[PDB]
Order: sequence, then structure tokens, then C-alpha cells
Amino acid sequence: MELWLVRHGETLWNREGRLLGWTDLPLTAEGEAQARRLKGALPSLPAFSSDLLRARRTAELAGFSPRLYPELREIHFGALEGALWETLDPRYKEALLRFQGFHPPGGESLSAFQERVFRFLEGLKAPAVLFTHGGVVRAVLRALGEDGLVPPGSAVAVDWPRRVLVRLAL
Amino acid sequence: MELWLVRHGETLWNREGRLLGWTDLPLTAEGEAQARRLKGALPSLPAFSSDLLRARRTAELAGFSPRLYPELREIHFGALEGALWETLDPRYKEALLRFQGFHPPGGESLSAFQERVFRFLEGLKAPAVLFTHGGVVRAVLRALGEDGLVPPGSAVAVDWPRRVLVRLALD
Amino acid sequence: MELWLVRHGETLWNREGRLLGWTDLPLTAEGEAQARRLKGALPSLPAFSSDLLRARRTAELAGFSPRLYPELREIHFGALEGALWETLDPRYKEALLRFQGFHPPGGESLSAFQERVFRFLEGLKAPAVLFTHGGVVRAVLRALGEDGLVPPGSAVAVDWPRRVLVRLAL
Amino acid sequence: MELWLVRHGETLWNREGRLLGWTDLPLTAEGEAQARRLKGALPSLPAFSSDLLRARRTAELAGFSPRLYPELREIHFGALEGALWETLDPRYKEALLRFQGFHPPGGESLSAFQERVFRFLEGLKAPAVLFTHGGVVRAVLRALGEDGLVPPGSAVAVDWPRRVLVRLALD
Repeated sequence: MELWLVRHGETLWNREGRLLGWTDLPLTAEGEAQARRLKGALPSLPAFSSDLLRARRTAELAGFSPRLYPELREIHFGALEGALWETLDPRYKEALLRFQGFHPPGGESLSAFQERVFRFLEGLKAPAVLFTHGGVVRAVLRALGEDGLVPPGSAVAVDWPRRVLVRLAL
Repeated sequence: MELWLVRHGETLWNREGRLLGWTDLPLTAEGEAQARRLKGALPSLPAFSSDLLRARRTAELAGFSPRLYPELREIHFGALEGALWETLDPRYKEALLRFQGFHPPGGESLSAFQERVFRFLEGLKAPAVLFTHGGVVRAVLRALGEDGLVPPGSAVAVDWPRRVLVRLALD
Repeated sequence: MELWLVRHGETLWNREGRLLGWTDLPLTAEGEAQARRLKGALPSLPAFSSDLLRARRTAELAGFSPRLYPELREIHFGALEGALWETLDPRYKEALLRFQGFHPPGGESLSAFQERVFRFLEGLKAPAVLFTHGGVVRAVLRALGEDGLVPPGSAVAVDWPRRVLVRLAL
Repeated sequence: MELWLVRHGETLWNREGRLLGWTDLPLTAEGEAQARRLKGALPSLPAFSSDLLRARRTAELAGFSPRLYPELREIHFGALEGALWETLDPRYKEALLRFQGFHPPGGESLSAFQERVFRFLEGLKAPAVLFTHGGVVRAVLRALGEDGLVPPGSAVAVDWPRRVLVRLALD
């Protein structure tokens, strides 16, 4: 079943290199421009979106009116929200790189995060466009055996749960 | 899963251009003729149908004895039931044209409509013929990435939820 | 790759129950009606057709302008052209039923027929609509593990060479 | 196989509505701008291009160094080259609208055009970006069962010869 995974446009913490999870940052002017560019590429399938502002705004500027689901949110980094990637303790960096064994204080475990994401995906009943976050796109790509890193404002279409259909990076 | 969706025969509101949702209109003479032409053109599979008169009658004239499900009904237009498309407020026209963010007072939102329709389709255990409405066929075709407008009394077969197989219109 | 196999409309030998191969019979009025009905169902893909009149006319009435290929012709029945199926010698009937060991005098062997058909199919370079004959449609369906009998004026779409997509019988 | 087809930037005959085949017109200022916008929006894959100026220039401005193949050229309109679509004889208009039975005097038939294009695509060994023309993109999209009209300077990715993956238009 065709699903488009869209990573929201950039925020200030992207250029600053800070962990961005449930902190509700707005899009930068460039992030808004990235969202508008998606309007000329994304198919008009039923739309869903993380309820966080940056995702909702990306959906709006891309020409969609999404059903909001907190299950599409990025992982909750807890006390690590806003932490510089560069100065993250080695244990955290290593865990995020291997995508396992990450459970920041006051936040979500990577395992709980994946449970949440895949429960939502398995519940979908028709093709859809999903406005979400980097960690969510990464989890899905990794599940399909692919490298899960994608740029802000870009998207990847997948034939769930079989394979990747195409990547769209502008 | 192979599913054949049939848009019911025409009613008066088709030529008049009025939003037809849960208003239970009957088929016109031509609408019944369209339904009769479907007999022998549709596969012999289990059948389901919207419980609205125009759909049930199309199923009957097409040679089927469907199990009725309100879940296959057209979207509930609420206060917009019977409204001339021509005079619909821009916000509503746009919402219907782009098939998004539509929630008429006293009716169903497009999101609830899609959830209803797709939940019904997900529950089907095997290939079937579904006698339904223009909006239902549209939701399905659009979800499969194609233009969803089809003529009254016509059918479309799809491999749900993957691709459209064929569109069948008769003269 | 999507291929639509269309069996031409009926001729007089269909109701008469006679083997119809290279005998160039025209369509009956009903056969023409069957062809016109296909116009409202067949996709507008590149079209090819057997060069026999009944196939060409079906293509024309269905709204197509096909490239003609003798490779899409029904099997040449030789001396058996026009023979009543009912009175066919048991050996011939049995061979046609099992789809093997049929080589009428002055005609083509079923093996040579299949070679011709599949060589043409493997040569296709894009999806297409193929106006052809019962024996050809049967050969393709059997190759896909399905019963190959289809009514005159009907069609079957296949994802070559994997499986049948849908059958269209009016 | 993943293939990205790019319709070259606009030329004067786009706004004028004249059949543009082998007539070697240059890009307009806006056409070059459209080509520049493609840079960074197309994947880094081996590239091929029609040898006609407008296609080659689009490829260059998009950041590619394609191998040239006349096989990726637009159809040869023959005597109809430069003809206003508006005044085209009905037989020709119909042939082009229905994309069938088109054989202009001194030019290429649609059948020969398709054979040329599809033979070229069949020979591609791996994913690539193809800088080409409206008629080529149309032939491909139509063969995949979809409407084949796309804007100048836009692109479409397909999994050849199975389905369309995405259509990309930039403003």
C-alpha cells in the first residue's frame, strides 16, 4: 500500500544541530519555502500529520488538510530536547546511530517510539500522505532495509510493508 | 483484493446538478436502463450495496441480491443536501474539488466519510461487487492516485488497496 | 508489464461451431456490437492486432488504430479450417483439449503456434492492447496457470509474465 | 527500473501553440529559468538527452553532462512542423488527441515514434535521468495508463514499464 513519508520543513534547530522532538518549534522562512515546493509533487491522497506545528504547517503549505495523530510525532527526547548533537554523551550518540538502546530521562524509549509508529502504520486502511519527522521516516526506511536519513522538506514513497518506491529530495 | 465498484444509475439531481447524499431519490427511467445494461457485464461475485434506494435498485436490476450496508452510502451532505453545485460557497466548492477539509453543518466530514468507506473495504474477506455512489468511487480512485469521476451506471474494478484494474462505461 | 488480450467479436463460425483459424471471416452484426462495447472499457495503450479482418475490425470499432502483426493470428488449422468441432476426430479433439500434440495437415502445429505467439509477446517493449484470437488468449492464460477460455468480444488483462490482472466479459 | 524523464524548458512555440518536433528552437529566458530550478531537484544518476538544443541546454543548466541520443527526440512532425495546433486539420488533431494513427507527410508515424522511444528505454541497463520532450513523456505516461501532459521544465519518475512514481512541477 502506497504511503508517502514527508519530513517537515526546517526549523532553527536543524541548522543549530539540536535534538528536536516534542519541542514545538515553528518553521523558518526556508522551511516554509520547502513546504510550498512539495505542493507540486505530492499526490492528492488522504493526508495525516503529526500534531506538532512544524508538521501541520508543512502539510498546510503543501496543499493538504490532514487528520492529526500524535502517533506521528518525532520521538520525545525528554531532558535531551534541545541538546546539541555534537556534545551528546557517547552512549546516546552510539545508541541513536545504531538505532537501539536509547531512553532519555523524561522522554520515550526508541522501542516505545517504534511501537507507536508501526501501530499507526498498520492501522492505515488506504494509501496516504503522512506529514511527519526525521525519526519516523528513518524508522520506516530502516524497517524496509534502507538507510533512513532524509533532508528536511523531502519525502519518500513506500509500498508498505514491502519496499521503497521512490525518494523525492529537492 | 479484486473489488468491483458500481456507481448507481442516474437520478434527477444528476442532470439538475444538486448535491445528492443521504436524500433517498429514486432512479430516473434512464437510470434504470443504465442499471439493466450492467446485468451480464459484472462478474458473478458476492454483492454488497448501499441501503439507499438508488443503489439497491441498481443492484437488483443488475441481477444481484446484495447484503445491505449503510457504510457504502454516499457522504452525508447535511445542510448542503440538495444544494446546487453552481451556488455552493467557494469554501465548499474548493473543499469538494480538492477532496479535503469538508465538514458541512449537520453532515459528515470527508475524513469521517473516508474512514467509514475504507474500514468497510478493509473488512471484505474476498472479491465482491459493491453497488455504491459517486463519492465512494471517487474516494477509492483518488486514494489509488487517479481521477475519481465516473459516469452514472458505470463500474470500476480495483485491486484494493493497490491499483485500478479497469473502468467500464456502457452506452 | 500490462497487456490486454482481446478476443475479437463473433463471426458466423462461432455459432456454427467450426474451427476458425486463418479463414478470413468478417464479424457478424453482433460481433460488431461487441467490438463497440469494448470502446468504453479498454485503456488507451499502444495497440497491436492480428492482420485478420475480424481482429482488425474489432480494433477499429473499439476505437484503436493498431500495428498489424501476423504473429497474433489464431493457429492455422490447415485442412481442418471450417471443420465442425462436434465431428472432429477424437485424436484432434483430445489434443486441442489437452493443448498438445496437434498438427493438422496443411496447417501449423500447436507448438509452432505457441512459439510464434510467445516470441511476439517477449518482443513487446511497453504495455499494450492486443486484438487477437481465442487460441492466442488461451495460450497466454495457460502459460500463467489459468483456464484459457474466454468469450468472443471479451478481454483479459495480464501482468506479463507474472499473473492475470482482471477479466472483462460483457 | 527507475527512470526520471524531464520535459525541456519552454521555447517560443509553447506560448505560440505550434507543433514543435525536430525544429531546433532555443529556450526562452523563462525556459532557461525552468531548467535552472531543476538543478538539485533531480537525482544524481547517469544522464541521457535528446540531441536537440532545447533538451541539451536543459540538461546542462540542470547540472548534468548527458550522453546524446537522437532516439530521445520529439516526434518528427514532417510538413506539420511549425503548424498552429489551432488550424490543424481535424484528422490530425484527432490523431494527436487520441495518440493514434498519425503519419504526417515527410515525418514519423506515431507507431514508429513509440517503437523508437520504447526500444531506447528497453536498452537502459540501470536507473537514469532522461532529458527529453513533451511527446516522449506523453508516450511513456500514456503507455502506463495515465494522462501524459506535463508542464515545460517539469519531471516525472517512473518504474518502467510498470507504473508512474511521481510527477514534479516547480514554480
